[PDB]
Amino acid sequence: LKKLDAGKQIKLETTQVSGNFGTKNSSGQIVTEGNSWSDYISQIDSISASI
Amino acid sequence: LKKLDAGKQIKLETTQVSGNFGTKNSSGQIVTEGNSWSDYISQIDSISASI
Amino acid sequence: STAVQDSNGESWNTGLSINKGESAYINANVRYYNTGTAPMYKVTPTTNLVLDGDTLSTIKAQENQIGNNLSPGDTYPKKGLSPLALNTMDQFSSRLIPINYDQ
Amino acid sequence: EHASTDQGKTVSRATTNSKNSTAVQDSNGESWNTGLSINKGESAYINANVRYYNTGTAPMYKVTPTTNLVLDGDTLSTIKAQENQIGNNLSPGDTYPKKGLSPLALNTMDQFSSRLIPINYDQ
Amino acid sequence: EHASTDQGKTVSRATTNSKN
Repeated sequence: LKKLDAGKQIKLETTQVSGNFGTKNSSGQIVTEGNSWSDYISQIDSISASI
Repeated sequence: LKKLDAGKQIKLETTQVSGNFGTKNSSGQIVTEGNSWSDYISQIDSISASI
Repeated sequence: STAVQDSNGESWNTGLSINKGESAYINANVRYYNTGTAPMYKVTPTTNLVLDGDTLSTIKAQENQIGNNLSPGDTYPKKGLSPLALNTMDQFSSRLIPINYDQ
Repeated sequence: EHASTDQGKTVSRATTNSKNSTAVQDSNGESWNTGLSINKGESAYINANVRYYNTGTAPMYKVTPTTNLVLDGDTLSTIKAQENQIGNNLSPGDTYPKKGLSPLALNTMDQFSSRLIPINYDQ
Repeated sequence: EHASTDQGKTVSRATTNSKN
């Protein structure tokens, strides 16, 4: 608290993010449950180059 | 609290809303479970224009 | 015999109270790395904090320290960021690691 | 326990006028107080350093023991390893903390790993 | 129960002047 009040600044970093995506079942409904993007982050980062 | 008592006004702004819709199963029973409008909000706002 | 007595008094008091069972709290700044051949999903380690020859406590990363993805040859806090904090002890991330006065 | 230390500094100035006779009195005062407070049911906490081993013929997954802490002839408590003391794997002839590491700590008592084992003043 | 033990040490000085 003393360091905060002295003038030092405090920063926030986005360590990670998690969330689902939307697919289709037999019907026309869009389902987003148990479809975590975290399942594909590593593979996509491994086999692709960023621009 | 001092700012509140001085005369400043505090506002409430809606950020988002979540809720289900109703479909029909094999029977005539209306089912509203795991049917979140959040699955369609992004697509509907993306492909349509508001009036 | 009459008498009038006026009096003024100032007092300054300081007080330090301390419990000697939960005499301090600790948190750690740690970082996960991988050296195998395959990626690991939803990484969670069980770790031991030990002081001299006494294991201070065993902590399992409950929900705020779970590494979603670990690719081979890469850390979970990918290089450039800062290490992660490890303070909470109980399951629902509401407690802090206590140490007594001797420790 | 609870140890409290208190320091106090007092300064007083008084004036008496009687009938005549005047008087002025100044006063300085210093106070040091120590205080030790203690309970009698939760008079102390304990934490154990233990280690699991296996001597059978098959590996054991998700090991969790229910153990009794007994002092002289009175079972102090019964503790089941809830979440921070569960051995994921136990191969035959091998301890859970692999030889080289340190024993594991058994302190928490309730189900959601938020409590300490209490002992009263007599124990 | 709840047992508390307190120890206290006080030192005071005072100067009075009347009229001498």
